[PDB]
Amino acid sequence: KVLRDNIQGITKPAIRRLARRGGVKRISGLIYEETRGVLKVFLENVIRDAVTYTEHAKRKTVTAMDVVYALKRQGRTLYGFGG
Amino acid sequence: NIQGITKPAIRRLARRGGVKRISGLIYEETRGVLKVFLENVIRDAVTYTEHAKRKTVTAMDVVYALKRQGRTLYGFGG
Amino acid sequence: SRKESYSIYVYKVLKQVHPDTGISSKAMGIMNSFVNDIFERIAGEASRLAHYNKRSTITSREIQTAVRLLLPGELAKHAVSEGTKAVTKYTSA
Amino acid sequence: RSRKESYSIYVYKVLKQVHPDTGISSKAMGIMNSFVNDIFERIAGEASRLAHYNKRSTITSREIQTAVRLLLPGELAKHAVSEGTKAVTKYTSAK
Amino acid sequence: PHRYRPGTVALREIRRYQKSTELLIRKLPFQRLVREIAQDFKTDLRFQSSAVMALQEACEAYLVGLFEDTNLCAIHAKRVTIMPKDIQLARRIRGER
Amino acid sequence: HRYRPGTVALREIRRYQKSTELLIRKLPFQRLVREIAQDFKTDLRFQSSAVMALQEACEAYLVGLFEDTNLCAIHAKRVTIMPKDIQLARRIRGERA
Amino acid sequence: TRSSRAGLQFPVGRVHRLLRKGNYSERVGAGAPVYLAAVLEYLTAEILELAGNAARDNKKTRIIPRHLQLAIRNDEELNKLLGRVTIAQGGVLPNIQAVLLPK
DNA sequence: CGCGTACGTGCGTTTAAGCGGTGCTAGAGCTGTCTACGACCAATTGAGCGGCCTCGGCACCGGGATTCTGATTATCCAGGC
DNA sequence: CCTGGATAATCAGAATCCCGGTGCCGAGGCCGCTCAATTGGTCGTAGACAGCTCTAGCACCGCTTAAACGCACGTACGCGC
Repeated sequence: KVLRDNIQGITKPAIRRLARRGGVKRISGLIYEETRGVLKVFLENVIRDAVTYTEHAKRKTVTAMDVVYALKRQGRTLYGFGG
Repeated sequence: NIQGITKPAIRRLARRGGVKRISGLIYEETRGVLKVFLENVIRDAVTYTEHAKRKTVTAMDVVYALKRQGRTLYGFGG
Repeated sequence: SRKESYSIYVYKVLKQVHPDTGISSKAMGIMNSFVNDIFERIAGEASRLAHYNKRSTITSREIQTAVRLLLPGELAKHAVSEGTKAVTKYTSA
Repeated sequence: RSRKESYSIYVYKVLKQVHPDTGISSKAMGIMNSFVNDIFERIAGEASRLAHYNKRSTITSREIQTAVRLLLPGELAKHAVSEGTKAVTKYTSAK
Repeated sequence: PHRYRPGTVALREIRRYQKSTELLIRKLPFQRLVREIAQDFKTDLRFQSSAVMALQEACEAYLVGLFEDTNLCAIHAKRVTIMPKDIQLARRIRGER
Repeated sequence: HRYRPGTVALREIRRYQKSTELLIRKLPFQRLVREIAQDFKTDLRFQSSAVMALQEACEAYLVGLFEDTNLCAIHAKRVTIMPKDIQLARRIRGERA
Repeated sequence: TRSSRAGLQFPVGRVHRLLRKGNYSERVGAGAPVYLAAVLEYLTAEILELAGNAARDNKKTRIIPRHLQLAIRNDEELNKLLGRVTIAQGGVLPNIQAVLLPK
């Protein structure tokens, strides 16, 4: 199955909840698009590293360890998924 | 000493950074920030020198201290 | 397949500091990742200074100055005291 | 007198290959040597991380290749991949 | 009837989502987004569910910290409503491109 | 005659942005470096190129901080930089907690 | 040597020695120093290329650190690579914000 | 201080998030055997860096001479009363 | 005829271009030693790769209802002055 427009699967109340957790009281209407793009700027910076790990391990399945090492490279290390 | 970083020196540092208008407390805040940054880098370099068993702080310890702090400097034996 | 971890050691330390307190699996994974991250950071710092001082070994002094460089002041000082007392009572015994 | 090694004549030769009527100062030469050493340390440490992650004790051309593909930006990494693979094949052909 | 003033429900949601730790983005749309993005880099790739969970945790933490810096910049801009220029200035100070 | 307040500042910006010379004098900064270094270890000597490296790194760091400070001041509807801009820049940068 | 055998100018010997002595792995392959020297050679070629271009733009026959700073910060990918890198005697790019300009 | 309105709020509607019962197989993982490429050691050799010498940029000082706005006073012209 | 703004000059300094010296240099190329790279040869084991097995990722299918969209209303917030 083809995958298209899944960036709009990140709904406006999800970005609202992420803003409420971040302490934002009032959110503009132009936020919910742009932050989504920043999420792409996050995700294309992360998985492109992890696939580069998965291409080196000669694997077709992206594991949790490749995501952990991709977060290790980006200076955004994560506890709870190995490493 | 800390006032040895003069107001025209911080003025020139702001002119290089593109600052048009400078407040009066900017010089003192820049002196404090420079003191904190110099304290961190010189502390790391002193740790390097006291592990190297030397009484002369070299430029290599300064380069390694800047490489530690994520502010890696090119041009002094990197 | 044996998967090595720091589970029983963190369990021993936790029962030493809090006897009526258990840990969850996610928090255990976080603690085990923290131990490996701190181990890798201190070992990489000691390897860096060993490469700097033209020396092919890593002794207690390199780990000591790596702890003094990485950890903040009170934490580094207490870890320095703990490391030195452990090295001395390993040397005597 | 200690015999300190550097990349002076090598970067000088690469400069003469890319710009015959251009020189370089020693203040720029120290920056170029520190740049070569920093890129060397970064790519070698990235190969070390990949070899440690993939439970392999051998750093081959593939480890340096994925280190370059991780560290360098896309067009720069692609051109460095082509240059590296070209030189590896030219080293493999000769003996 | 009853209708709360604007500004109370947002503060209550701030307190609620700062008290809790569960993921605010749903699992399946984010998983579809991750599969779409990774499909644009390499075709025929499988994903562990804990890998997508780690991606969700890291993305949610990064967006919460970005919203924190955005709210701080919007406060420094003499406002209470965040703007995309606040996001842009926070990413410029952070060094993100 | 008389110039407007702010034109000589722009001329100084255009002058110092094209130059590479260090804007802090060597002897007071060297005395400050030595005074800070005596607080960590007594009986220390300093190579001149070490002080030059410290001066170059500190001046570049202060120039980048003044860049982010001017960005914060422009975002705060001002043209004059302020210690609140420095505080917000060091807060988003992660230096100031 | 091995630099002439590979069509490169950078030494395979020095890179292969520093890969072994640098405590990087137990065994170090033979295709790795050729690849690393080629990547270093392309990177210094691009940097020296843009530095020579900046030196010709500044009407100078010798590359100064100002030309190296122009070559690094003017290119997007070279600035992205050397983002946390301070160049001594390099300075900054001439950049004045729009509100700073007079009316 | 005031103006205009954007985004806060609630409810009806609609959409698809989640559940947890089921089949499949593809690829991760364990294993087993052979080998070539990589370390190690020894003699050889030549590219590399110390020394030093010549030259090409090198420099911010200084007081005439060019030039580029800026405050400056004024002046003209078209529109409204 | 009065009056507000646009422009079209106006000289006037502040800054800028240009030439001359005392000044100390520092690039860059040759002489030459020398120790690390080269090369030949031997030991060995990490790993390549074809086998096996086996968890686990993917797809479907459908019960349930929490979650999201959008519309309507409006007040308090962004920004203009």
